[PDB]
Amino acid sequence: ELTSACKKSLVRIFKICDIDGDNLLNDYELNLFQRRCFNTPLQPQILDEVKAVIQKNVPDGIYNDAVTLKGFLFLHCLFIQRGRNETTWAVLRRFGYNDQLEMCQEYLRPPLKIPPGSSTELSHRGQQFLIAVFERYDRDGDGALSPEEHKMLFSTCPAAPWSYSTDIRKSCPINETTGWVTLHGWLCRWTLMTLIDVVKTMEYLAYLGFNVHENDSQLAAIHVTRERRIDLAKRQSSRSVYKCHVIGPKGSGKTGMCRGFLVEDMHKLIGKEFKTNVVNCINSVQVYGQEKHLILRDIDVRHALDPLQPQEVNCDVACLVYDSSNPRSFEYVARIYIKYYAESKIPVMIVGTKCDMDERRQDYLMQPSEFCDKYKLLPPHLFSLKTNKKELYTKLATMAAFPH
Ligand SMILES: Nc1nc2c(ncn2[C@@H]2O[C@H](COP(=O)(O)OP(=O)(O)O)[C@@H](O)[C@H]2O)c(=O)[nH]1
Ligand SMILES: N[C@@H](CCO)C(=O)O
Ligand SMILES: [Mg+2]
Ligand SMILES: [Mg+2]
Ligand code: NA
Repeated sequence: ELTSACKKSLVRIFKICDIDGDNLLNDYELNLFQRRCFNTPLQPQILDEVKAVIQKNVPDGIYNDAVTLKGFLFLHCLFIQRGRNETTWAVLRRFGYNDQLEMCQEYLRPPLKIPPGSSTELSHRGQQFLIAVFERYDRDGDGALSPEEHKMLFSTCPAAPWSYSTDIRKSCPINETTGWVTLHGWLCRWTLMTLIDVVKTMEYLAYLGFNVHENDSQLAAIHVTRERRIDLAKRQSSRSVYKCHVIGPKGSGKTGMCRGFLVEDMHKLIGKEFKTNVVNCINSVQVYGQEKHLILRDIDVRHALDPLQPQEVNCDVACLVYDSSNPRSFEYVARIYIKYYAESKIPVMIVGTKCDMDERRQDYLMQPSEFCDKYKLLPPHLFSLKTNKKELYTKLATMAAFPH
């Protein structure tokens, strides 16, 4: 008595409207999403009639003066078999369904003219939404999303935007004990996606129901930033998300360097092997007060003469890495710099890893010390995972946020 494709569309709407995450449609949200769908307040008497019909026709359809899912599914079923499908359709089309009961294309991905070089970030409304969503599906209240709670959150989506086991836990700040995604790591992962894939982050906000909750296009969730000259506008379009590429020889200890951004104690990453290749790592640092998100993409270099794609070169700040305890290491950094970054406008910081080990001579012509002196570069930064200091990451973010 109710089509299967309609049940799937009604089971999503219920979850989106379940703002308390108690599997019930309480009095408040029902009246709220009545204005969202019909731009009129829900009359107090009609709600009683609804809750009277549901309770008498459906077993446990009304729980604690609130509508359950089976009560919600029955009501719209009752609407259709009484010649009132336009009431259900108004709800269905508000949550972005067409006549084929599938998500509308213009509803999922609205047109966004994004200038070349301009970055895309989460607006305040976008962050406020994603925080609210995090709270709803964090049932245990540990301030983290378990793999169970994560799947339940993206049960209203055709699929998760990322894996849980091989992505969000291995690329974002997680809880040390439970090993689960905290609110911070949750916001970090969305920040990453928003920057590198806008049409995807908006697509998923629609499934989650940002367009219904915020009562606006998901364009209101997206903030387009751009580094400009001195402007006297009222809207501060200052960036807050910077992408940092980490280049250098293989085994120079930069893969573990990126992963150390996420953990408090980086010392455990020494003997640990990385059985899952992660492209980008993201975390938040403080740069002169303002919160700043930095992305660390590690790019290994096999052969010295092997070319680098412009997608690998172009970034906000290049972190050239050499193994300080290796004589044959620095040679790669020299080549990469002179070829791609010497005549560039991208800030670049040379980092010598494994400074806990004995700093050796370099079999190159120039040593890292005077190599920077020749090209007016800041002196090489000695990095170690045993030191456990986040000073390097904050400088990387600082170099991206400021000249030169
Ligand atoms: N002593 C020391 N060894 C390190 C450090 N970082 C990485 N390593 C070593 O580097 C090896 C892993 O290399 P990896 O980071 O995967 O190479 P990469 O992907 O080119 O950066 C491990 O066996 C560690 O012993 C460090 O800060 N200190
Ligand atoms: N569809 C609900 C309101 C929105 O959840 C009703 O009319 O009962
Ligand atoms: Mg939890
Ligand atoms: Mg590597
Ligand atoms: Na609710």
